[PDB]
Amino acid sequence: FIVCLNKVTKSFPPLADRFMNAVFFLLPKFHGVLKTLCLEVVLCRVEGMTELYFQLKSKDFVQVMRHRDDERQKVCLDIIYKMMPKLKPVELRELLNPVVEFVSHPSTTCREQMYNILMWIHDNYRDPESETDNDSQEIFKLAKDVLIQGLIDENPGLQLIIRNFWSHETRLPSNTLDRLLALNSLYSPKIEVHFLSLATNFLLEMTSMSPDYPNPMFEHPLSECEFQEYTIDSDWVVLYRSYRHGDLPDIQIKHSSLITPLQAVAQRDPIIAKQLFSSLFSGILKEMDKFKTLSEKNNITQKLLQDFNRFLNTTFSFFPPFVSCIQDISCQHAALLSLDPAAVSAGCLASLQQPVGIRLLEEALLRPDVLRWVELAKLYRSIGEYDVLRGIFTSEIGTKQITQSALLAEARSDYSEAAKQYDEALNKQDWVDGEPTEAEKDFWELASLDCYNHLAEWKSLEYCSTASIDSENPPDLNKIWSEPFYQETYLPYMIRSKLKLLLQQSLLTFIDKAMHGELQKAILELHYSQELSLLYLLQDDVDRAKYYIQNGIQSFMQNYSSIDVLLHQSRLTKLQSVQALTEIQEFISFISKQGNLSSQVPLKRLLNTWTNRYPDAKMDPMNIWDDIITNRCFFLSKIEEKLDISSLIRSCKFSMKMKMID
Amino acid sequence: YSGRDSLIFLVDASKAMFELTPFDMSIQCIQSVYISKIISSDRDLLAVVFYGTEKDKNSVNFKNIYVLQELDNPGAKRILELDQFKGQQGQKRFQDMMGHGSDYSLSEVLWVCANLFSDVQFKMSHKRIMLFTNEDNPAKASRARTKAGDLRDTGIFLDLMHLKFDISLFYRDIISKLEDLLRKVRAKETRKRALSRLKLKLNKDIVISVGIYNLVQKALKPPPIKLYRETNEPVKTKTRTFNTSTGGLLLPSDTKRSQIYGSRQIILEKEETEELKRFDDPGLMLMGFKPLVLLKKHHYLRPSLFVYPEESLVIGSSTLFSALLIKCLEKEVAALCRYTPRRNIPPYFVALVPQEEELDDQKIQVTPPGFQLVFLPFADDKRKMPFTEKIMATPEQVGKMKAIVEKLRFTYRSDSFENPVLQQHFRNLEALALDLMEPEQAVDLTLPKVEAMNKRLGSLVDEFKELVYPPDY
Amino acid sequence: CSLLRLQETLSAADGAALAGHQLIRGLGQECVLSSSPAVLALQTSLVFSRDFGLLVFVRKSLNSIEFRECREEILKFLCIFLEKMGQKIAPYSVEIKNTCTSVYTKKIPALDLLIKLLQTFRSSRLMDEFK
DNA sequence: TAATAATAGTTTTTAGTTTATTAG
DNA sequence: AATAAACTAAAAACTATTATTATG
Repeated sequence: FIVCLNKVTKSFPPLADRFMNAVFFLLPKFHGVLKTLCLEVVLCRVEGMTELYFQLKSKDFVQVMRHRDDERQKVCLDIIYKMMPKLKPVELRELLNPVVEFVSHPSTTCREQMYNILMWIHDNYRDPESETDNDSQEIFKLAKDVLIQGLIDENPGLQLIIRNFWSHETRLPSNTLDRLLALNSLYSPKIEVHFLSLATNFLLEMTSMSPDYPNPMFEHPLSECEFQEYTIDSDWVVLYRSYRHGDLPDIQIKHSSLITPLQAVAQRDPIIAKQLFSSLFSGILKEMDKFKTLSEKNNITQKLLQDFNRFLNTTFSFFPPFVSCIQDISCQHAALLSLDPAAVSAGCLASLQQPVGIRLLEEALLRPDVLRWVELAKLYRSIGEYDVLRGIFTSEIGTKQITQSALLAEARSDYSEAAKQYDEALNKQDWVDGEPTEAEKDFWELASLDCYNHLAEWKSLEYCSTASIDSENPPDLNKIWSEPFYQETYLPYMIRSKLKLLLQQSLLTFIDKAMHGELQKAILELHYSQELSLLYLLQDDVDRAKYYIQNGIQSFMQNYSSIDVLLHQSRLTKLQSVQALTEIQEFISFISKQGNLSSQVPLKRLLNTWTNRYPDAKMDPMNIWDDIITNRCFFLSKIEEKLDISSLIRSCKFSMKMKMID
Repeated sequence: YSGRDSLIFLVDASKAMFELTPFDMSIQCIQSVYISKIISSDRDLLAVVFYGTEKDKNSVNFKNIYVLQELDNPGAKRILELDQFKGQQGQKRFQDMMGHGSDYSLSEVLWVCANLFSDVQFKMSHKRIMLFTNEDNPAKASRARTKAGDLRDTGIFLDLMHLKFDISLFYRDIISKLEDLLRKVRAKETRKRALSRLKLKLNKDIVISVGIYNLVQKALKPPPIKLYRETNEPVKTKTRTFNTSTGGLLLPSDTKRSQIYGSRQIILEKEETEELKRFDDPGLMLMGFKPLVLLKKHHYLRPSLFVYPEESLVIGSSTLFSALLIKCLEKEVAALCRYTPRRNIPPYFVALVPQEEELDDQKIQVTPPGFQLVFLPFADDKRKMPFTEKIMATPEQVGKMKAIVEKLRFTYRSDSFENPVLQQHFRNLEALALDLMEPEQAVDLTLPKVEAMNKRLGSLVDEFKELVYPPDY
Repeated sequence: CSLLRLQETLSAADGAALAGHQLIRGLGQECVLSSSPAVLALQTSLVFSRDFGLLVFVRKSLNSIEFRECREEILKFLCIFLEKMGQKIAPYSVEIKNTCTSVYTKKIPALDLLIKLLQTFRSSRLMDEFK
């Protein structure tokens, strides 16, 4: 019955108009391909059901969505497509909520269908004009984000039509100025890697209407000869410049003939993408410089600063090219020089783009000013501009002395008495400056932490993590403590403290809280994956440690690729993580040979190895000393035990101490 | 046969239960039905989902619908849920937490019923819905009538009685005596699986299946499972022929079956042991016809069953059996069959007394058209005592006991009596659910009833004693 | 990852019958998803073979009919790992055989587990042959 | 040189094996 | 001073699947 009914409904839709009850009395009884045929019949006569959302209530559309079938799921999506014109907005986003998780599926056909759904919504139902309730705004945000992710379809035609859909004056207004304004408001928190590339793509494809862009820029060749397309062998690249070639150099090439290769390289090369984006944006600024009203100009700069916030706030990788582009764009423009010093500081620090923001903040100072000063000081400490830092904390905003005596300690690198000064007077708020800035307060907290991390005082590292800080938060910290920004700064120190204490538990609490919320885990693996590897290699769940170490190798490679190498200190610090990564990876790989794992031949010959390969601190920062010390001690304690002896281990402890001394 | 009648309790709350108020009597009806169903069939599912409510408690959450115990195998859950509300105080508290009579759309409740019947995943032969109202509670009804008709098309039956056959005027078109439902039906097992039909070797060239289905035969107490004496969970009972002289459990290669006959235990093998059980093949090997006059009928005493054909294995079952029972009228004989339910079975000499269909005005299949198994005895089991037939009838005595007893003329309703153990323990299970006493006693009417009223009908055996000593003690 | 936390959610779901149904649905989804040979996927399936214990003990390992379908699904995923993409056979085989003996102790997928153990004896002979 | 076909299988109610005292 | 056995002792039920031989 139902098989021939699904066979005839396509053959004749009207005949299905007598067995709605039959399928509805059987749809929650039909669960195999019978369910598929029920979907076929429903789709063919969805108009036959004036109200069938209550079927979804009763027939559990959601459970069908759990099923994996481009057939079943896609035809359900098509049914919704038929009935979403008639669907109520509340039911509409109700159905949307389970839909959104299906994006980016290898089906690419039911995926394509639901992307059609999303664009249709953003066109007529989730469209920016139907935004009357938070329902509608949420729907439109979801649709715009998923179609943003659709700009990058592995299907070039699909993403191409998506680009056409967007660039359309409805979705993206036609005028270059207002197109730009919409682009500033259209960034997705995950696309800053290619947000600039796609924005350039849209901007340049607008130039198509320019009835000279497809024309040549030159018509007066200095050397004129025959110009015909040139060929090239491409045995197992597609052309973007035809090479109308000959004896003499032509100059009558089209503007398009250059722009299209230019657009392709821009959308492919991110660094050139951001350079081009900055240049074009500035040129647009000159375009508005003709006669445009400064009221509109400052409104645009305000909304652009807000956009920059929504970029930095919603980014967590902090794309070093994107971050640098935003920084310089702020640099060249006074109304754009109004950045939050804390925001640009954090962006530089997460992007290792410190000096660019240092120049930006320098322009800001020479243009609050105390916050600008303290952020410049924070980055100077991070890099090591301790000389100008001394000048600043003696002249600009630095009126204290514990800050300055600890500055002397840090220049003398004996952080011990620096932290003694700070933890001595860090909880007290009265000072010669009255109230020092809370930035200076958490700077003192971070200096005490940097001491007790520099020293082997991991117990006092956790102690200054918990109590020695100002009593602005409970001692221990977890995901419920990430909201304070200083705690976010402390997090690498937090993992350091707890990992070394275990190497000597709120750590595991925050670890599970880090898997709880993939942003936390992503950031941790981006910046502390090797610490996790050392932990879970010490925690003896070494499979997790190997997982963390491979993820950390990939994160290091990707960060070093993204983070500019010309900032040679940043690149050097990036490559200082090599020792622990290799430690964990190679120890796991070699641990298959467990014969030389507890015997004394990995002890007598390999204990002196504890303290043979030790650098000098000038070329190896002493935090990386703590790193490599943990690495080597882990090596030659794990390889000497758990399948010359004691005096040699004591000698190696002692020699490690002299190397600490040197 | 997979397939039963699925029933739901769709009871209206339009204060047509609150006028005794119909609610309490309706709840007694439903609880008695559930008591029957728990002791009869868990295959049938019971849905305590009432509508007319002040709440929208249902899957799709439609107007004036409440769910208490949805479609499920019967049990004490619904028993206690209705027991907490059966009383008048139970009725008022029910109206408190559930609600009173409210407005709604009948299309909503019928849609919920359709969802309920389409959510169960049992091949179900029939579907039924019950409903109670004091009178006719009523667009609001036209869509309702349409949906009810559609559900009827889906095999769903509708049951309703107006508790004012007087006043259901607005419901006469809507609709498609509960004293029977007051637990008159109780404790009847519903199984439809049984042995494959046996092959009647009626002759030497054609054999015909006979339908012997032990599906509605004797039912008794539920399975006593060896639950844990502490937590009431069963045990696996690891048991087999195990060893003490050698320890452990004996393996099949080490187990031999013998027979202690004559002066020795005649050791055979298990293969010979279980292949000896056969004299020929499975089925009803027919020797011929035996006149019914040659039946001992004082040895036709063992548990006897019926012998019916089965028009499923051979085309000629119904055909030849119809002809045979047509011509059974002129025969005083029985189909003399040897009976093997399966392979390796000792056939039993069986006389097939023609028990043809008693098709009444409604053609009820009482004594279905086939044969009844007549016992042909043997010489090893009867409690025989030495015969003494020097005593014949005497006219005074025969007349006296005739006048004593001939008034009491029964009809022998085969199912009139109640099994003591079966109904006893089933209603005892009911009481266990109720957490109460021994509810009531079942008996095979083993206490005589005429002896208390034979003298009421004019007994003469008591009146006329053949001896000063009790004539027959 | 998505696989790890989704399977953990499915296990945490373990009404018990509906929990079994959603577990078998998610496990079929992951089975048609886990057809990947990347070493990262092998390692995550490895590290979640530890969480298989909680997966099967929220399944109760009880051969219960409300989780008998989950037994089918876990054995079909083991058949996904019957071929040699589970390159790391050492760290789990002994606890795996002990757990599956427990599951059979407290139907057809029990025999499937026995087949899995036979395959391990064909491939992971070293540690399995001791126990 | 690649789909449809049968052991694929069950909520097996009787193999007719436990309750029942004058043999000394 | 020993005869007395109704305290249960097992096997088909339409479920349904695979498995065809789907191709040179």
